[PDB]
Amino acid sequence: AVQQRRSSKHRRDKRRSHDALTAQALSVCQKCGKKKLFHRVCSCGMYGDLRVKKAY
Amino acid sequence: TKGEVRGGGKKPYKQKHTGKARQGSTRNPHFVGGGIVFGPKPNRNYSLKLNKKAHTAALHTVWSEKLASDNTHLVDQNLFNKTEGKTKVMMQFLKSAKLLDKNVLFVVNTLNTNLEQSTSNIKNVQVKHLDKVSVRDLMLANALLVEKEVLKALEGKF
Amino acid sequence: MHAIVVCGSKQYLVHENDTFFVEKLEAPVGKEIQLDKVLMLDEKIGAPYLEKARVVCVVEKHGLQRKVNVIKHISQKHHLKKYGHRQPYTKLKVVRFVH
Amino acid sequence: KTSMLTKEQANKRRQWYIVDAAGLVLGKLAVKAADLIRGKNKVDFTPNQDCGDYLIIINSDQVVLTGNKKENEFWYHHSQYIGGIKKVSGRDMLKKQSDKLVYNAVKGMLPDNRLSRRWITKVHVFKGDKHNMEAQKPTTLNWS
Amino acid sequence: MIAFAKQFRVRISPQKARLVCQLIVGKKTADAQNILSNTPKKAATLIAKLLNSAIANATNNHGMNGDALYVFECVANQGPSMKRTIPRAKGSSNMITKRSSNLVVKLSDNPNERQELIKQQKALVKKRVEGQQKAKMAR
Amino acid sequence: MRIKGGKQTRVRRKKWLKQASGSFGTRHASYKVAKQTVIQAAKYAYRDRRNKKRDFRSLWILRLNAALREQGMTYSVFINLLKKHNIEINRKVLSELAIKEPSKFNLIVQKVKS
RNA sequence: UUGUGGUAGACGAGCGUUGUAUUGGAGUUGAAGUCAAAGCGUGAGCAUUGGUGGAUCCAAUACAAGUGAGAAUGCCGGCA
RNA sequence: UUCUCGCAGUCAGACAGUGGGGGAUAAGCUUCAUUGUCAAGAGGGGAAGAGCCCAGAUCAUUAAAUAAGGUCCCCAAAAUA
RNA sequence: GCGAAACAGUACCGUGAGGGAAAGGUGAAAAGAACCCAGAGAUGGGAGUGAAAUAGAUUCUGAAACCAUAUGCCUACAACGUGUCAGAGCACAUUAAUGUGUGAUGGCGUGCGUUUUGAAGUAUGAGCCGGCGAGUUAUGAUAGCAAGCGUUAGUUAACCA
Repeated sequence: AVQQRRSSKHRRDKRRSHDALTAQALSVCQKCGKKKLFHRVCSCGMYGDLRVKKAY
Repeated sequence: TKGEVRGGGKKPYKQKHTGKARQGSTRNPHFVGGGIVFGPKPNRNYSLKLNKKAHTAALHTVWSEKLASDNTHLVDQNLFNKTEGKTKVMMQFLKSAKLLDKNVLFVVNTLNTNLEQSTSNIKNVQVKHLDKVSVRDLMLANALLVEKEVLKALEGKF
Repeated sequence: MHAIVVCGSKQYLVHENDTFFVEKLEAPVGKEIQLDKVLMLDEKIGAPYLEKARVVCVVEKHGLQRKVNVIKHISQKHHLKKYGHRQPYTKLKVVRFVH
Repeated sequence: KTSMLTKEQANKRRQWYIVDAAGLVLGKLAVKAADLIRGKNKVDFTPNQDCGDYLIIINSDQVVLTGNKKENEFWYHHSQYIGGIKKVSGRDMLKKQSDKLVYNAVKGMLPDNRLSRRWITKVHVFKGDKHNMEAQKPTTLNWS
Repeated sequence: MIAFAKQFRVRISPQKARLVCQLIVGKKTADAQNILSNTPKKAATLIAKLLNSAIANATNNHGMNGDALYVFECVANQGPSMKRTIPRAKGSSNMITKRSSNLVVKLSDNPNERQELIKQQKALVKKRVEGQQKAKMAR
Repeated sequence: MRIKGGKQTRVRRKKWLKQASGSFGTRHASYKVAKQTVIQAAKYAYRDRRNKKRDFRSLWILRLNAALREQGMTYSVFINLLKKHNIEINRKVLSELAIKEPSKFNLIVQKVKS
């Protein structure tokens, strides 16, 4: 159904207290200076000392 | 007023089985655009009737009060021709009579053109006929210049 | 030493150079009032008072307490009233008392 | 106007006390324990701040009652699930949980305050005659 | 020494912008782009450009450092909202709200500016009390 | 001549709101609810203006009784021996405050006994 | 000296807004509205300085009112 | 509180004691008289209430003695036979 | 305020007779922003103009419900119409005021209107906020108060100046 008394700003704040997004982990590529994702390739391609994509 | 303005006389909603209120004509005072319940009408006399004897007594009292004060003087017909339509002579006379910060009101029984033409470009003073002066005008001046000839009609008027 | 004084409508405990507050007595600051109604000066018990026992006191200041807006509201009936009041008082200290 | 009545400023100096329950009746023992814990007879007691004492009680199972309450006075404890009514007699509590009996008895008379659950934790009982608060070096007194 | 940058009329919900701002607030600028442009959030991409512009303004238009600066405050304010309509069942009429937002960022050169604003507030109340004293001294 | 009330309405509403300070929730901002809140606050203040006079007398008697427990006699007989003989118009509040200086109230405890 | 709980409702004594009449005054050396203060009255209320802001406004006495907002499953507009 | 005159509002009462009617000496029932309360009136006792008991709250005070009730504690004060 | 201050009976709704809006104001003058930086761009920051750019085209004044950020204070064993009276602890210093902000803890407590024998209500009306949002006026009468005239008194109405 619907609410019978209005929800206060305190109620919504306590409800959204869990809204904070997590800090995603990063990693530094071994040949292209940049902060890429983790277990993931960067904009150059060398996921390791091994490539896969052409340029992007 | 409510019914004078143009507007739909239809019900905006069915009276029952609707969420909104019972409000009827859309030109009621609740809505905007007009529909004032109570407002002034162009037929109101605003007259304040007072008995004649009371008015005459008040006029006599104000004459007596302001006549016995050291700010009113006598003026005769002789200098109504020395003073011309030009206000330069009038300004010099006002400076001589130290009335530059006063509001003296004139009263005469001749109504000469020379006096009336002057003092019309100044708001401090004004000329009036005996038959038209009122109590408020008589007392707001705080000083009077009265014509000698007018005294006869003044005492006749009681 | 320890003293018990009576003034205005109440009693107070008095030490050396101590100050307290009482109701106004229509007395200006500067005159030394000799409080007469004192009870239980140390090591002396008098039944209604202590005879010919007075404490001298110089008035310090005149003061007014904070505003108090008392409102009596009758619930769900056509009634609503407001009232404010201030109670003047005098701050006064002690300088000397005699046994 | 006023003398600004003195009130305590959380001065909590609290002694340790031991009472010998050599056959005391439960009610008088409970009221005396409540009096000792609350500090009600303390010269400058203030009920606005915590000011009491620690009470150690010995021989919980030696506490005896008067009259026929041994088969008449019953204690009921409730659990939030329906049908959970634990019913116990005087002798059963005397033999099974006598520490609980005196603990609840002294807890009940405390005023229903936020400090009630903080004032109660200052009592301690033992079935036998051995205690663990010896490190506090407590002083004992009878009939308190 | 603040050198903040503003931005108006962004098509994004205020709540997500506040979320990402709170996620990014309180750090430096080098880690900012890495911790901001690597999150699946639409608002993050705009804030990336906003922070780049803020860094450029700080380094060029005011003569600040390039390493001591750090982000100080990221907020999200409800911008000019626009209202449209959307039909419902049985000819129902509802007013749908097309939300907008306002996004600004702030940079600092040193750990203070949490007290300098307090310093200015103290100066303001000092001015008020000094004016009160000066008015009282006219008896 | 139409007159609209903008100034005095705002002044009254702001004055009403200002008295609602230190409250909880939106009761410090919603004028329609703030006025009710402060009205109830005033009612409670009036009632407690006598509740405090009751409670302070209660506490004074409690502390006097507690102090008397160290001498052997009970509060009632102490009050009697104060009144029916050795008459003393002395404050119960100050008789309690006499404990701040030790052993001074003990002099009265001894002397009240004829 | 007595008396002062109190709805309907009779009755006295009052404050506030707008405008007119006047005598006095303020006004880019800063008025109004407006923001914040830890002041003054038995009252509806009223001072003060500080930022806002760029033209009207204030004291006192009378007169005359579209003149005092908490609802009307109220009305528009904005917002939870 | 009797008298001319200005202007009213009020026509749904309830409860407790007392005496009866209806009811079956049943109703937090109804219909009356009568004594009070609430109605339109605060606090204390009765645990919590509009009627029960004390009673008249003009405000402030951290001052005294009682009314109904109560005195191991909650929760104010006591013991003696 | 005429429904209509702006290209209002228009936009819009209805096949129809017809119903019927809403929003005005920069700046003395555009002098309405060369040029640089970031961004592809809008745009923003610098520069400059201008007395003022917190007057920047969102264009006089900019309160409230909205939500952000932060100094100072408090809370994660606690039964709460949330405030009052005491009361530390904490930090601060005011229209100098027996000062201010917060509230660990203790005493107490069931809103406001309306209609009601009777309201915390398990009757009712209200989401908040801002504004608008009803006892007047014309013509008569009675009565109180006050005034002129006074005991062959008093008074004008329409009307003319």
